[PDB]
Amino acid sequence: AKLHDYYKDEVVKKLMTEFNYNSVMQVPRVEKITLNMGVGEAIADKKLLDNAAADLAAISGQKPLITKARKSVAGFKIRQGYPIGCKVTLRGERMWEFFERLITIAVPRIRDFRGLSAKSFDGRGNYSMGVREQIIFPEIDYDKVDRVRGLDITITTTAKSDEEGRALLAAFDFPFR
Amino acid sequence: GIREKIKLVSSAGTGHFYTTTKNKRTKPEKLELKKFDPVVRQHVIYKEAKI
Amino acid sequence: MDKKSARIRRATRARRKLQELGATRLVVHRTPRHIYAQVIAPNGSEVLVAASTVEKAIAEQLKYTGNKDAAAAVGKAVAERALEKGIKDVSFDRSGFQYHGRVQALADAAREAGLQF
Amino acid sequence: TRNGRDSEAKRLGVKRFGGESVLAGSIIVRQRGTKFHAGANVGCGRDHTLFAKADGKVKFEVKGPKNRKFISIEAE
Amino acid sequence: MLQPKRTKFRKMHKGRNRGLAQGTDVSFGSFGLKAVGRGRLTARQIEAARRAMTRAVKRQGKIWIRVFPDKPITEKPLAVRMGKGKGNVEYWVALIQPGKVLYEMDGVPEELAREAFKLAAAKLPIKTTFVTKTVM
RNA sequence: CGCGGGGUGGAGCAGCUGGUAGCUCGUCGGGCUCAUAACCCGAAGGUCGUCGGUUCAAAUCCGGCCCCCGCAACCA
RNA sequence: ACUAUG
RNA sequence: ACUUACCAACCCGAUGCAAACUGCGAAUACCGGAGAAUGUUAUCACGGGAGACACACGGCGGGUGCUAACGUCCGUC
RNA sequence: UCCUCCUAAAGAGUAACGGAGGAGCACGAAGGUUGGCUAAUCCUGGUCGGACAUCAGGAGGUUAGUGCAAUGGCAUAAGCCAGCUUGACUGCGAGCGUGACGGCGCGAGCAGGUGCGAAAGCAGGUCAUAGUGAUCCGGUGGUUCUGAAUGGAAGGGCCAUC
RNA sequence: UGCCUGGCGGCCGUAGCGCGGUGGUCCCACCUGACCCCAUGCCGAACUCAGAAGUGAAACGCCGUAGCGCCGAUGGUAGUGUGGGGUCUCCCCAUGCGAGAGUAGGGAACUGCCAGGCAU
RNA sequence: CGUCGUAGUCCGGAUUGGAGUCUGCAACUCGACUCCAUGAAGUCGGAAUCGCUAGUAAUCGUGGAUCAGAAUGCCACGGUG
Repeated sequence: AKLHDYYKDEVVKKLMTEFNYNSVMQVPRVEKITLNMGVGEAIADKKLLDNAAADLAAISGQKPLITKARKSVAGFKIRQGYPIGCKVTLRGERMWEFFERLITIAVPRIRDFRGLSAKSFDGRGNYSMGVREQIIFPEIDYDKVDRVRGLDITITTTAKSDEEGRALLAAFDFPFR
Repeated sequence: GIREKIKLVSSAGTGHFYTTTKNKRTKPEKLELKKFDPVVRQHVIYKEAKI
Repeated sequence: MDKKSARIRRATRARRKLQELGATRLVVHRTPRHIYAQVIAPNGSEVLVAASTVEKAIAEQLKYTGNKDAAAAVGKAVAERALEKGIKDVSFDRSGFQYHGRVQALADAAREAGLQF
Repeated sequence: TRNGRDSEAKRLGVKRFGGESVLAGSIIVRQRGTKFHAGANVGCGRDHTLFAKADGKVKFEVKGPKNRKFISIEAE
Repeated sequence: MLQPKRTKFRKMHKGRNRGLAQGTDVSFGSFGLKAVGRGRLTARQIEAARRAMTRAVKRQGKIWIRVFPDKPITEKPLAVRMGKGKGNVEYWVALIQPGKVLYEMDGVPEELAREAFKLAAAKLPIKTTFVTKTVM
């Protein structure tokens, strides 16, 4: 709702004048926001992966696809097709209502926060960040964590370079260094 | 190998059987299939038994 | 892989089958704005009848060109032209489009008008 | 282990050549894979043996994107 | 002593040795030792001949060896009532056809190089000539 | 060469049925004794001959190379 | 249950 | 953080080798059809009677052996 | 004994105590069908996370996969994932291939009755080629056959199977 | 009759890959939205339905370019059927067939049926 | 009299950072003491082994010599017992 109506009005017009695109379509759009929890010790017990899932269920607000092992590999001790993580993919409405509650509340609430590192783009225009704990988000009722457990974000974007990525996220008021 | 023989027997009480194999260790639970009984001339349930 | 090539890949097995059978085939081609339909000979080049939501006899009647109630009008139209020219037996080539909704509704309107598949 | 061993020869290959007239059922080529594919009036068996489904003269040709050898038939 | 690092197969058929050579032109250097007859250089021969021409230039120059011994060759040991399988691989050979260039030199003059390839020629079992490079 | 067996802490041995290295002695540190030995307590240490394969994974299955044993190498 | 040596 | 006269994967250019390599590819042979001439029906099927199943050398294509053997094992005359 | 490659001379076949490797099984899904999907590997970014694990994107184009040797196949995939199921049916079979024979293999199509699919259709096991054992004797089930004076029965036959 | 687009083909790299330029009235693509048909082992990404505010950026199509692919003679060489000869592990003569590589060179495909749109 | 509730804690104080004070020509090597912050090991110690028979052992403080400054040592003093 809020950030998406903000995109259509303020950001489209502002990134036209900065780069000089000719058609309005060439402006970078935010495609999706992928979460992750690379558990690794559900080989220990699958109730870790249920607590991992139900965290991501709270944080995002939709049910997570638990991921299987692509290969077998020995250093982890894993069979192929062991549940070794979960994810969510967020688009459309549920993207923007998450992408608000990242910038608004749960980026401030990180401990020892000196911005976010602006060289964490991958080379054609998508951002990726760790968070060390889930308690930064509201719905993760602290007093009910069995265990503090980190998490990756990955904002995917229709952008050519990291320059136009750092345009687009800075033009949402995304806190960099 | 460890891959024993079995009658499937018709549930129409002709004693017509098919015979087939089964791994007993990996699948214990009894094999139940629809197959053509040629005496009554219908498809019918066939259950496991001893060869 | 863009969507057009992936859809052809889906379609190809149906069609190679329908060559060796030697069958007359009712090809359909859905688009977001329109829907088309041809009946194509056993040899696979020459077309016998066509209908679509561009050709103006059918476009005049309709509210909007690309929905279920359009497709029911086009599936009606191909049968009524094919039955004039002595073509009852065809085989419905869905051309890589799920049998469902708009393409379904074309075919079921061709069965109404008595084109046999 | 040393050597000493080979299998029995499986007498594969083309049996009827192009021109040759056949009766429906006749095998035309035994083969392990599909070196040849089936065209008009020809069955792939389950071991990819290719056989006439109609009486007529055998025709070989090449076709399609990948340049595959099809056996087909001209029913007389 | 030249010898491939690994192969597919330990042992090889005998084959024949008919026809003329590919590798006839002096590409890499100025001069070269072309074969005129037809046989096998062993690997010990190829080495003995490199050590002649290397000694003889006093290490000026550069030398290329154009042939490689990649056919293996078996012998049965002494007393072996025939049969009982193919023998062990004793040694390696290149096959040589009339016209193969074997060695190439540059970075010396045609005075010295004639004498180097004369001293090699005495170690090889096949009849040889000296060749200079042709421009086309 | 033909056949078969064996290379594991410093020593002698077990583990070889693929996912986990033990036993007795020795070494090291502490005690007891005037001191040493015995005795009591505590701690470490093994590229599993070597190279290469197979497997997600090799002390273990498979091949080559090296050393070490045993049996056979006969009828003229 | 103890034990040897200098 | 800096220098390197040391090995140097991949890519690039030039250069060879292969029974168990092939993005190429003959001659011959083999299968089928049509047409003369020729050949004492030389083809095929069915009955009666066998012998034979230790081959040799020569040429050509190969395996094995030392591109040894009046050696050995296939193919074809 | 069986399967694959070469030897084998561009149809088939072709020897040696010639050169290389495999099998003596597995699977009610790893079979059937409808619908959908497309690999290895390397690079960049990213909590714990390291050369190696789940996430994102790019290069790449089958260098992958195919239960197991090798070869030939395979994108219309024969590779991968889901739904529903038992055609891993019974009777047959024009006609071919391959064997000295015993035998072994391919098969459109007909009848009965199933499954999947809206339908055209597809399905008589598995991408193909190994995974096996004649007869005699005996065993277990079934049967419109037989039954030594007649009625039964014993035994014998025929079908299924060990 | 010309120009443009869509569908189904024939043909199978002289037809492809890259590089540069260009097209939106229709067509096509992205595109807007989703209670309902339907869908996601999470997600309207895909599939699907209800649409038509915006855009030709991507995609697709058309045009140009010999950068990479692709095709490719003539001659000679290799090989080889039959007959003959040698200094016979390999060659030569008569004769019939005659490559592969490479060279000149070619090349930015050609062609059919149906539908629609603009011009005349 | 209040408070903590069996927790590596309001137990424990090592270590390190910051800022001072004093003695001394001079506290870098190398003094003591203060303040703020930091908050290791340690949950009664294997084999073994020491001291003590009464104002003793145990525990609590006080003073002195040496000495500019530098006592958990040394020598002495009483409390409880």
